[PDB]
Amino acid sequence: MLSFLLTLKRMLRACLRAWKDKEFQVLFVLTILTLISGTIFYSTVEGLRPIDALYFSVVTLTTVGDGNFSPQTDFGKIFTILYIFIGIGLVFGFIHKLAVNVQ
Amino acid sequence: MLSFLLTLKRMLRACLRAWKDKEFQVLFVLTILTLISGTIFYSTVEGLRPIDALYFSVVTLTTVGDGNFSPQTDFGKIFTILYIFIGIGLVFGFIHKLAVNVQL
Amino acid sequence: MLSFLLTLKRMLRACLRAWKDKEFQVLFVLTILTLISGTIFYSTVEGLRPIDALYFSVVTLTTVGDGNFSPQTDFGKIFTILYIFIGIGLVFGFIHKLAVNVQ
Amino acid sequence: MLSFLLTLKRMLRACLRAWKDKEFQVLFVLTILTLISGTIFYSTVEGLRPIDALYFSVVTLTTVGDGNFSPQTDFGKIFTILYIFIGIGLVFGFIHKLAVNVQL
Ligand SMILES: [Ca+2]
Ligand code: NA
Ligand code: NA
Ligand code: NA
Ligand code: NA
Repeated sequence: MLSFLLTLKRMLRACLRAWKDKEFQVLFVLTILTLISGTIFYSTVEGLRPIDALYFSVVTLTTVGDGNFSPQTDFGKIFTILYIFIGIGLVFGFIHKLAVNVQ
Repeated sequence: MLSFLLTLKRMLRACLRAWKDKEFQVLFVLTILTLISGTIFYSTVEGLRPIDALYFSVVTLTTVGDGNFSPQTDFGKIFTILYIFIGIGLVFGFIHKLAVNVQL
Repeated sequence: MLSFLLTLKRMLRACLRAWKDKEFQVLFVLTILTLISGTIFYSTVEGLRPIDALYFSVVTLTTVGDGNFSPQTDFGKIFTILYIFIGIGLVFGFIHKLAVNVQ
Repeated sequence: MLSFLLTLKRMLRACLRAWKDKEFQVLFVLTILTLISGTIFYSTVEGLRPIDALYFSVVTLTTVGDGNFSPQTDFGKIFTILYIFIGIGLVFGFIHKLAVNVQL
């Protein structure tokens, strides 16, 4: 259906118009930076391969969770605690953003 | 008790009434496609029985998560990372939608 | 601080004013009903004690997840799939509700 | 690049500016209290080392979840059920707040 494509394209255009908003770019860079930091930390402190440090960082920051790995060191546990709250602060940031864009 | 039933039906209607919004429909289709790709990827790449691939696909895309399975290959891990962001993208889409539908 | 208590009490009052809203009561009954159904299903089909069937139902419907139990039967997996989407439909229901209450 | 920094600071300000809302403060305090009770309960009832009880408390209240630990006692299971709903109650509170702060 042509209607379907046109509607999708419009939506895709509206989505791309967000990656041009400064506040969104910030939130975006911040989560990327957060993901990098997590990758480094877990790779360093918990001794995970970079790929598994990124996976755990992603899965943790998004609340998906990992069914097998749990931080083994106390420093890792403390970091994960703060990491999770950064993630929540980030999502509220995006939520609030989407909220204001409805005004 | 009657009020409950009447409210339920009124709300239920509004829900099905939302299944009429073209943008909602696309979000929905996108989710199904996402779920199918996921099922295909995990069955193929991770060798999970089809039903187990849809399950992992569903619990992962919804952030529920699976307490026993985690992708075993680097290809799976990378795919899952992106898969998850697709899901978050889809949820914000629905939320943005619900937000717009509240304001007009 | 008296200010703190008064603010909390006001918030608590506003929260209780929700349990009087018909649409909220519905959403509330529905999730309770959903939790009951899950408890029954998992207790029956997956052979979990009622307490563990409720736990898994709660943890699943809220996206928290269980780090040890995963449905063992195909019927359980299919049910959990639909169960999760009911849960998401429920949360959007509450979200939409809170959204309209901001108007 | 300068715009980025200027936007970051403007946003950062608004965040700290929100740490001034009495209702936000209460939500925050409630969360900490919730996290402390949780830490106490799981250390006491489930016998988890304190730091492990705060961790489980945090990942559970945020729906992230723990892939290795699950409460072993019926008392823990029941408490966790309620703990989770408290967390959902708190999140809707914050969301309701963010919603009101957007409209005025
Ligand atoms: Ca596990
Ligand atoms: Na969530
Ligand atoms: Na999990
Ligand atoms: Na989870
Ligand atoms: Na989650």
